[PDB]
Amino acid sequence: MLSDEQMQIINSLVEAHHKTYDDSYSDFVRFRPPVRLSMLPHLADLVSYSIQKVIGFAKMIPGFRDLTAEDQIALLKSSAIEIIMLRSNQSFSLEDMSWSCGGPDFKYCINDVTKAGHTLELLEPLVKFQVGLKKLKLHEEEHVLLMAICLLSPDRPGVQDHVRIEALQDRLCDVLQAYIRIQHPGGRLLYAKMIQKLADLRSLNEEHSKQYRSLSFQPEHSMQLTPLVLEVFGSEVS
Amino acid sequence: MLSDEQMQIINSLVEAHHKTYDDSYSDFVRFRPPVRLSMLPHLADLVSYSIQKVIGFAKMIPGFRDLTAEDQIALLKSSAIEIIMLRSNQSFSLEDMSWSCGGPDFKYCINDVTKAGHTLELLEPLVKFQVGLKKLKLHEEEHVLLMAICLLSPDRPGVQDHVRIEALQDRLCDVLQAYIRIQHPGGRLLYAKMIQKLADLRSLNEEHSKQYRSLSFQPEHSMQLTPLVLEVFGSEVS
Amino acid sequence: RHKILHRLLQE
Amino acid sequence: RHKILHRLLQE
Ligand SMILES: C=C1CC[C@H](O)C/C1=C/C=C1\CCC[C@@]2(C)[C@H]1CC[C@@H]2[C@@](C)(O)CCC=C(C)C
Ligand SMILES: C=C1CC[C@H](O)C/C1=C/C=C1\CCC[C@@]2(C)[C@H]1CC[C@@H]2[C@@](C)(O)CCC=C(C)C
Repeated sequence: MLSDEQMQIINSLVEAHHKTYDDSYSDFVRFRPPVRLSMLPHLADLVSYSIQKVIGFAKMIPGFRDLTAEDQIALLKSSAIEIIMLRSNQSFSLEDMSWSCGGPDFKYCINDVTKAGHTLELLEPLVKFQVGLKKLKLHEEEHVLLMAICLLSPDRPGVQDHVRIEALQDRLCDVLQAYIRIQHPGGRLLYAKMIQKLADLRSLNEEHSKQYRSLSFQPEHSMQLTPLVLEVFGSEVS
Repeated sequence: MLSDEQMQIINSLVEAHHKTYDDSYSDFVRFRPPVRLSMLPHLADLVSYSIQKVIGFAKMIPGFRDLTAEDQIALLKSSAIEIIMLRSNQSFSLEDMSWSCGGPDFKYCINDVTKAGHTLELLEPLVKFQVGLKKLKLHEEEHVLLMAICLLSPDRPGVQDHVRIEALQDRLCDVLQAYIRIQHPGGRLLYAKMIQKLADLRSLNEEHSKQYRSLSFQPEHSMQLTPLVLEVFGSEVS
Repeated sequence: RHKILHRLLQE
Repeated sequence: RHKILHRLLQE
C-alpha cells in the first residue's frame, strides 16, 4: 500500500501535467506554418512552446520551486530536450511512426524533422525510443513521475545543491516503484525498463546537442529559432 | 539634363528595390498568423522579414558594400526602422488609413499596431507621415533615392567613416535634385518636402526606440520577437 | 543572463 | 557580436 505523502506527490504531478499538456493542440495554428530547412520555423515554434510548458510543469513539481534560480535553470537547460522527447510520446503513434497533433498539418514524420536540420543519427534512435516508450503502456501517473525524475536528476552540469536535488529525486523514484508494485499489474520488470529509458534520453540529448551546434553555428538557420530556444539550448552558464 | 553616372545610380537603386520589395506579399503566409499583445508575433515576423529586405537593398546601393562591416552595421541599426517606415508607404492606402498587403488578413490599421505594444504617441505621427508621404506622389526613382539617402546618413551613432558616407549621400542628393528638376513636372518644392520627411523619420525613430525599450525590457514580450529584430533594434555596439 | 528563463520562473 | 547581421552582409 501507498502512503498519503506519496499520493499527494502523484496528485500534484498529474495536476501539473494536465495544466501544461494541451490535448487539443489548439495553439499549434499560432506557430509559423509547416512547409513540406523548410520545417525549421514550425518546429522551432513547436519546441519553444513546449519549453514554456516544461517550465510550467517544473514549477508545480514539489520542491523544484524551493531550489535556487541558478539550480532551477541548470536543471531545465540540461533536461528540456529530454522532457520534450518524453512528453511528445503522448502524440506518438505506432501505426504511423509519427507524432500526430490534430489534422494532417500537425502530423510530423521522420522526413519532416530532416527538413529542420536533423539527421538519421538522431531521428533513428528517437523514433526507436518513442516506439519502446509507447510499448510500455505507462499509466499517466508513471509517465508524469518519469518526467519529474528526469527533470530532477542531480547529475547535470551547473547543478549546485546536488544533495537536495538527489533527495527530491530519490523520493520520486520510491513513489514510482511503490506505484508500479501496487497499481501496475504484471509490472515487475517495468521500473528497470523506465530507468533504462532515462539512460536512452542521455544518449539522445548528447546527439541532439551535437546536431544543435551545427544549426546554431549557421546564423541563417539560428535566426529562424526563437529567443527562448536560443537561451535554453544555449551554452551560457549562470 | 542628367548624366550617365547619375542615370547608372538610378538604374542600380530601382533594380535593388525591385529585387527586395515583393509586390505579391506571397511570403506573409509564412509569418506567425495575425490575431485580432495578440498582434506582436505577426508584426515581429513582418519587421524581421522587412529587415532582411532592407539588408538586401543596402548591399546593392553603390558604395555601401565598400564601407567597413562596422559602418555597414552602424547605418543599418540606426536606419532600419526609418527604411521600414519609408518602404511601407508602398502598401499604404489613403482610403483606409491602413497598410494593405493582399487579403483582409494582411491589412493593418492603427488598432492592429496597438495590439503589438505601440501607443498613439508613435502611431498618430506615423499615420500622418504615411499620408503626407503618399500625397507627394513620388516616382519610384524618387522613392528609392529617398530610402538610399536615409540609409547613407553620416549623422548616425557608431559611424566611423563620416567623410566617405557624406560623399556617397551628397552624390545621391544631387541625383535626386537633378531628377526632380528635369523629370518631375511642377516639382519645384518637392526636394525640400522630401528632406522634411527625413527629419520626420528621425522623430519617429526616437519615439519608436523609446517604445521598443518598453517591450524589450519585458521578457514575456521580448521573447515574442525574432533574433534578427533583437540584434538590429538592440543597443549593442561594434 | 537567462532573461526569459528568470522571468518565466517567477509567478 | 552582431552574428546575423555579419552573415547577412556577406554574399
Ligand atoms: C514537442 C512535442 C510535445 C507536444 C506534442 O506531443 C507534440 C510534440 C512533438 C515532438 C516532436 C516531433 C517533431 C520533432 C521533435 C520536436 C519531436 C521531439 C524532439 C524533436 C526534435 C529533435 O526535432 C527537436 C529539436 C528541433 C528543433 C529545435 C527545431
Ligand atoms: C513592413 C512593411 C513593409 C512591407 C509592406 O509595405 C508592409 C509593411 C507594413 C508596415 C507597417 C504596418 C504595421 C506596423 C509597422 C511594422 C508599419 C511600419 C512600422 C510599424 C511599427 C512601428 O509597428 C514597427 C515596430 C513593430 C514591431 C517590431 C512589432
